[PDB]
Amino acid sequence: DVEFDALLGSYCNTLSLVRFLELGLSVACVCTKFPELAYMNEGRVQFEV
Amino acid sequence: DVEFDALLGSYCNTLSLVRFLELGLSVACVCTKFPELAYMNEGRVQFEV
Repeated sequence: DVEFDALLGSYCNTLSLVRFLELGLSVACVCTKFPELAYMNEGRVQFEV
Repeated sequence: DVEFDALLGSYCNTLSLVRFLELGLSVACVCTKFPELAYMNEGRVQFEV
């Protein structure tokens, strides 16, 4: 008697990487970066009308 | 310890300027200018039909 078992095939994914600046939605953002933020208390913006 | 606050940006408007003679309504007038209006008692126009 000759018997055995087998693997047949094996399958991974490939994850999908998303850059945010690719999205259409990135229009709404104005993205600037502080390297140092956590030192900062309240921030401000001034508007004249 | 180090902390701070910050101004981020300052935003004005720009006042729109409107010439009246730009308007489609300017058709209705006939705009002439008296340097001295205040010396005029009743003024007149004459129509013959």
